[PDB]
Amino acid sequence: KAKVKATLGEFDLRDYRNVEVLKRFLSETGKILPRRRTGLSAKEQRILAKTIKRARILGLLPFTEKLVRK
Amino acid sequence: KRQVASGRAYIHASYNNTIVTITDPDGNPITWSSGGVIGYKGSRKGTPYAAQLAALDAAKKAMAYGMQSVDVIVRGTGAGREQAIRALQASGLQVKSIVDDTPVPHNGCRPKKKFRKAS
Amino acid sequence: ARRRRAEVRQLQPDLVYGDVLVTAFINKIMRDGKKNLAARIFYDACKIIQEKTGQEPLKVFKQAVENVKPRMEVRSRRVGGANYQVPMEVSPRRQQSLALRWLVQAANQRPERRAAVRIAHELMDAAEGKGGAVKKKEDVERMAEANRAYAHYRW
RNA sequence: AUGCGCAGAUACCGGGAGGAACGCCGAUGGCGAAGGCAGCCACCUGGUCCACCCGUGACGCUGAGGCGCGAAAGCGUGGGGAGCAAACCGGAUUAGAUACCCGGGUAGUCCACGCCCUAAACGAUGCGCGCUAGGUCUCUGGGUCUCCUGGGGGCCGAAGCUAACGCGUUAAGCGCGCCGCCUGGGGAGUACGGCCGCAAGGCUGAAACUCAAAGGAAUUGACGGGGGCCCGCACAAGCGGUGGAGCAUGUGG
Repeated sequence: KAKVKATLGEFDLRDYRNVEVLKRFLSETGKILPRRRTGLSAKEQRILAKTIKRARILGLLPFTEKLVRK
Repeated sequence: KRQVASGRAYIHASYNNTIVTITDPDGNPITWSSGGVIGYKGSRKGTPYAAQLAALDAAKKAMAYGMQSVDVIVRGTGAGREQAIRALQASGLQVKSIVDDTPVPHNGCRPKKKFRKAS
Repeated sequence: ARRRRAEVRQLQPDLVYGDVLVTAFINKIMRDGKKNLAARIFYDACKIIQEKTGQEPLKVFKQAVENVKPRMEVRSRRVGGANYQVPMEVSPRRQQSLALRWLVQAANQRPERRAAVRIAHELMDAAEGKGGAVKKKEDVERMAEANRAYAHYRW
């Protein structure tokens, strides 16, 4: 694959409004991606999961999507 | 009866049966079918073949309303999922695009002893 | 057959039409290793296909067989509970086996008193496609369809 | 099959109510003395780790009793009640089936307040301190950031220990301090007494009588309605038979 960290420069992963970055961390089913895939560290992924959830409650990110072409 | 050129094909594929409902673009039923709706009874209604018959029945019943293409939406994981899908493809009635939208609680109600055996 | 695949035992060409398929059919006619008496019958019966139709016996023969080969049949199977007649494709070598076996059985089911006749009239009724052999053959094929619902078990 | 459906159910779309639980992240992860703790947000609040080497000056350890906390189920009063589900009502199954499977269903599961105080409450391993090779994975600090250096979590395993299995700087090693506990099996966590509890019951806890054992770990077998991989006319595939008749022969009676 590729690692979703390897696609970006400095981003504040506490910034729960940056949908353009934040969104690249969800699956196509819109679920928080595993670290296997995100390429973040434990500490980081802990803060990400927290920020994404916030985005979600705000309406700026999905809780789920339907899988396309199954 | 009304003309509906295209719309939606819902496959509800359970372990015990497969039902197919076909709807207009807004999701109002046009026709339906199932393993019981074909001749089968009880256990056989499961079976990939029942699924086929049912999908085909539902499609042919629906082409009657001049329906010609559909979006597919599958729900469940069950002996007959993909036969129902291949059947709509092979039914004529052009398959625009398949989506799986099986529901899943974001951890919700305690399940029946049957679906809990993993403690 | 635990170890091997077993070679399709290879037969000795027909000393009169030059056909392995024929010997095969002669053997199926044979009782208690009376191969002589058996061939008398097959040939006397080819006699009764001229004496009754314009075309060549080897041709009626080849054809009768063709009609009697089944394409699907039910094989029995273990599942959690009781058993399932599972339809599946019938391999070429077996198709042949079954055809001949059935022709000979169907033949000796007929009413006419002398063997070569029975063999012949059955051969004839088969290429026309209406012998009791082609019957107990559509019975198989039909029955494999009845059970089309269980064709997801074929090994 | 019971059951539900033409008083139109199942499937499908839209709106609403409600209760309970938080998918992915999620880990071999973290936190807490234990029980235990998982959507998100605020506020109130406990513990703890590192660096600086600044203050006090042995103020320490442990801890009978006391007091507090303590999963589930259960109890009381009042709410709540979606889904699940002892009991219970049915349907199957069965030799029977007061069960396993299926359809229903009350207590209960949920909240508040008050009880109960139990457990395979487990690392089945009390608490503190000092000492005794290393390797590798990991969470979380600091540094001069290959690495070095604290504090957690793991595995492998120096020395050593152990009946063995194992343990091994997270000791079951080498030592000190203090607490708790054991003293063959059954009778019995029973009786009695006391204490506690609204009750259920809890804590404490015998005796007569009786047994030659009860036990732990590992060994070789054998066995499994355990797993892998093999074979035989073992099954399948065939072809001809016995079972039926008459008789021959052996046998039971």
